[PDB]
Amino acid sequence: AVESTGNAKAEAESRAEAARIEGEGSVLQAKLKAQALAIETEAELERVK
Amino acid sequence: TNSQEAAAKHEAQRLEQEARGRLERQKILDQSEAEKARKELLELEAMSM
Repeated sequence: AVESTGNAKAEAESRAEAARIEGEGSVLQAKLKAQALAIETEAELERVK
Repeated sequence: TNSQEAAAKHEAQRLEQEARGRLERQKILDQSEAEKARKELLELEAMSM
């Protein structure tokens, strides 16, 4: 019981432990993407204006 | 002579029976403590994995 449940628990815990990292990284990259779209559409806005 | 031989045969057979039963119970016991140490090894293996 302790071996099998411990194994599956460690495995799924590793899964979530990774997923939170790519999640937060997705957040920071979402922020950089937000700035990118921001300044890009802003500078482009002068052109279309 | 067949009678005394039958007596010694039944006796030695019963003794070997009781003996193998003892050694068998000792086997199950040793398997039990081996199961204990194996369980601890499963714990360390669980945390390590």
